[PDB]
Amino acid sequence: KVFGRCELAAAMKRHGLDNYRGYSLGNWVCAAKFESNFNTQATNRNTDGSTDYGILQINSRWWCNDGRTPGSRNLCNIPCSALLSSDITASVNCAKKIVSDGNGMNAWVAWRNRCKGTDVQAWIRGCRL
Ligand SMILES: [Br-]
Ligand SMILES: [Br-]
Ligand SMILES: [Br-]
Ligand SMILES: [Br-]
Repeated sequence: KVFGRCELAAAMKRHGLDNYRGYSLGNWVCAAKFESNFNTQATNRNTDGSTDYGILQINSRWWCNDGRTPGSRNLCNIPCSALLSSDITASVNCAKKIVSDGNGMNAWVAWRNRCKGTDVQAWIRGCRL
């Protein structure tokens, strides 16, 4: 499913992400826009053989099991296919784990390079939250 901006904002807010670990909703929506373009089914393979999955592009090396990334941990105890779902619950639950891991949202390359230090409020502008 390809979410609308405001639609994803509301689903994320409903899932407890607004100000989670201090990150405003604007950050989460900006991250998703640049990681998957709001597409739950996005997947991208990395040079190390790991694959990123879903709306927030969660990596198979540490967070989920895809049956093909040797030596991987499944810190979120979930198959990576669960992350491609129209219901964002699994992606949100795993993300909360990632962001509490130490580096915060710098764990997402697109966030660091394209969202960090920008007016993220613009991402939630005009939405009925
Ligand atoms: Br947009
Ligand atoms: Br915001
Ligand atoms: Br949802
Ligand atoms: Br932090």
